[PDB]
Amino acid sequence: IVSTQTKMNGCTKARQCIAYTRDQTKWVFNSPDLIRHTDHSVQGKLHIPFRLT
Amino acid sequence: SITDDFTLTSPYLGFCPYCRHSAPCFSPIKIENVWDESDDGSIRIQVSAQFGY
Amino acid sequence: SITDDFTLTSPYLGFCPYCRHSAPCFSPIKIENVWDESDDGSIRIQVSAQFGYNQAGTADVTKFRYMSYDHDHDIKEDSMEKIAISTSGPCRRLGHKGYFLLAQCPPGDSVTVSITSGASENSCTVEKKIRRKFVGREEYLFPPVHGKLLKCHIYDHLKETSAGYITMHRPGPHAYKSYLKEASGEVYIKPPSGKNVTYECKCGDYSTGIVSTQTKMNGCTKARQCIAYTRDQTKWVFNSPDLIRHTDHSVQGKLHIPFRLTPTVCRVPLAHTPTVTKWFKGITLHLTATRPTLLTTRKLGLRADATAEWITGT
Amino acid sequence: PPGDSVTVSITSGASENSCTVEKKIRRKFVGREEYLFPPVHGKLLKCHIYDH
Amino acid sequence: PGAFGDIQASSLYATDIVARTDIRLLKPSVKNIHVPYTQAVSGYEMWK
Amino acid sequence: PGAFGDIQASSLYATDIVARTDIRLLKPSVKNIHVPYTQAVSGYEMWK
Amino acid sequence: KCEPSQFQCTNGRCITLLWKCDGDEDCVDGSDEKNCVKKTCAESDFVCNNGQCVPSRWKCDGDPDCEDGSDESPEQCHM
Amino acid sequence: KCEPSQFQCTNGRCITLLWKCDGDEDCVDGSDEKNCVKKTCAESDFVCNNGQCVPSRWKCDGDPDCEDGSDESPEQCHM
Amino acid sequence: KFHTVIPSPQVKCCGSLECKASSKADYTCRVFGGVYPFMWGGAQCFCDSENTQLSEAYVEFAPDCTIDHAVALKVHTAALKVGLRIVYGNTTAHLDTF
Amino acid sequence: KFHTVIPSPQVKCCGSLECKASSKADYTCRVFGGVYPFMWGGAQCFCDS
Ligand SMILES: [Ca+2]
Ligand SMILES: [Ca+2]
Ligand SMILES: [Ca+2]
Ligand SMILES: [Ca+2]
Repeated sequence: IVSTQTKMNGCTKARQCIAYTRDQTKWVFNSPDLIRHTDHSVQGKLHIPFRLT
Repeated sequence: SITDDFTLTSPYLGFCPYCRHSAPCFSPIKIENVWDESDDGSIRIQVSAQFGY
Repeated sequence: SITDDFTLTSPYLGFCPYCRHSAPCFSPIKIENVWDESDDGSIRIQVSAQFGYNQAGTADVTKFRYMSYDHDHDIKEDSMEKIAISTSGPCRRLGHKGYFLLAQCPPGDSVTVSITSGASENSCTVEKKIRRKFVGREEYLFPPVHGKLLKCHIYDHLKETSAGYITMHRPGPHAYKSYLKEASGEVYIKPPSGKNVTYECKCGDYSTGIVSTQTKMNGCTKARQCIAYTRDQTKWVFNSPDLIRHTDHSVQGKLHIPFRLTPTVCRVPLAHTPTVTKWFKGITLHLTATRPTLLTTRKLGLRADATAEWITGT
Repeated sequence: PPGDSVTVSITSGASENSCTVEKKIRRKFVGREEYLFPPVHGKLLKCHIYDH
Repeated sequence: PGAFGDIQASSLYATDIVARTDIRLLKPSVKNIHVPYTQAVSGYEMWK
Repeated sequence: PGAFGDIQASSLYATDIVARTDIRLLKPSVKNIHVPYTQAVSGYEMWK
Repeated sequence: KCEPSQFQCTNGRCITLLWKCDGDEDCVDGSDEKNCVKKTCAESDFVCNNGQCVPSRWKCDGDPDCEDGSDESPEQCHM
Repeated sequence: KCEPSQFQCTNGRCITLLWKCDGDEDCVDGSDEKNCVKKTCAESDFVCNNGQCVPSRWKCDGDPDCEDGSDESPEQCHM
Repeated sequence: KFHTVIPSPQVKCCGSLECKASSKADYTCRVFGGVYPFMWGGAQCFCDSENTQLSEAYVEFAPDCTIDHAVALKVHTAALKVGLRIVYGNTTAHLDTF
Repeated sequence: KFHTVIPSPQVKCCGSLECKASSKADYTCRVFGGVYPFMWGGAQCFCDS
């Protein structure tokens, strides 16, 4: 984890590295277009409005 | 328990099969599910965006 | 050779079979040809107006030039934001160059090119069956996300590609009745201020001349016995069936037809693989199809009892 | 255009309303040949239209 | 006319194109300048 | 699969739901993240 | 004579009704235009004080054109 | 080799023609990118004085980005 | 698919036009006797009923025919070329024969 | 009518993933060999295949 520029070590191309931010913590839908966390446990539930009455 | 606190949740980017330019793209309004069981023609749409907040 | 000098060319007025008022009229946006051979549903539209160029003929992506109804053969320029293509609903504009437009259009029975605002608000509707086109042996509404890549031919969005040429011809005469007066029982020739007008009269005998002022004519009792046109115009025009040709109709130049049909690869659906039930000397195919899918069979012996079916449903 | 209903709307203002009734508006042609819109070349046939 | 090969050429860029598509030129009826014509359908399209 | 009763349960809110809907998971092809799948139709809809 | 589908010139040859009162002279003596009440002037057509339909270019061109001369009056176009 | 419907990188693998010339580095040596005339540079992507696409966030962040270092130039950002 | 080319009409006010011969595909030429044509601007001929119009129509190759075209061929006797993988002893030979 | 729940995909960038057994209705699991997936922001792994 870094907070400024870092030269790294022995990397010649950028495709050998990935960088992400862990600041995000707001829950998201169980969508097929997102890569899941290492802990894909149900953190909460949200209502589905407009009940069939 | 089911929560109504959307400060804990966040919208996301999906993969829409058909964007404005007639090609797939990453979109903030990806349509996940469509439900049409109403007898008066109304439909329920799920979108990666959050409305009313 | 094929030139791209649009300063040498000019737009013209066609005869659209369906103007805004649902009647034939003379239009600056007449549709000459419509081509739909693209596997992605794009069409090529030829218009009497020139798009992507300003009044002088220089390149300007935001401007289109057209022929005015004014009796001075004027060329006016307006913004391309007023150009709308529609078939049943609005179409997406993919490119423009010269007389040619490229549009992504929904299916319909007509093609409409419109000037949506301004003094020269007009429309041109020609009859053309734009249908839904798909590649391969399985129907789709739009290309899927997951599938196999197949060879398809589409219209290149780049205007620097050519699919042929169109012939440029010298402009013909254009007689205007604004040049005739018919004061009391005599006909007067009215040139448009500082311009030279050539007249032709059959008032007993054939009379012709180039004039720059009021002319009394000879023995002309009615204005229908004389015509008057201006020979100043020299900019080439398309070989259109709505203009009277010049005495010399040799090919003066050639213009490119943009948006060439190029080979590319499309994404086509892969159907649900069937369940095969095996019995004595035969199979049963439990086939799931949401949209029409092709089932082709043939025996691998002397006689191939070929079957071809379009299957929808389970 | 052809359709299955007729709608009259006030498109803005305080009295912004609408009204839809069910009526089959079909495509009408004159003579023994079908067309989308009248052609440019043809013959002249007696037809009855609504005076503007 | 109306059949496959109603238009024939030795190549695509040849100047020896031969065709028989039943082009009937009609007498103009409207005042506006017009060449009215009627033609058979494309034999290529019909064969397609 | 494809017939009435392809999904069964003792109740609507039961935790012992049983199904056989012929879910085939396909190899991803596009570069974007994708779970590609194909499935039979709803036997409930076919029976309706 | 000819059917009501055609309007007779005052010459003997009859043109169709679509060509009558259409702003275009298609009678040899003009008997298809100077009878109907289509007195409207075009968008670019100047109107005399006498009501004649004269092209806008004809206004203050230096020579009288319209019957009353309003096209060349000093009041109507300053000189 | 492989069919003309694919692009052969200078490694031994061919990817689809659409994957070439589309903004992503697909071959191990990036051959699918460093060949085209795709000089279009994104809306959020600032264009350096040397012609290179550099994201707007890097602009005068305190560290040089471009070959000429135009991002840190005091003319670009007052400091 | 053919593309119908209708050149600009030729009109002669008081005079007659002749149908000439051209080598283009399905060249149809006809002459009509009295027309009195109109463009935007009124009548284009001074002559009352002696106006002659010349209509030309030939066909060409549509611009998209470089892709959507069919080739008609006549095929004579067919010949069989086989590839073999003969294995004799512990040697494998790959050869192509007629 | 059934609702097909497709969970968020799991990717391991340099390593192997194993199918597990779950009691949900018609639980199908498959493991694919070389992916290199892309999101809005580029590649999500550092390995190549
Ligand atoms: Ca008339
Ligand atoms: Ca005057
Ligand atoms: Ca690439
Ligand atoms: Ca910087």
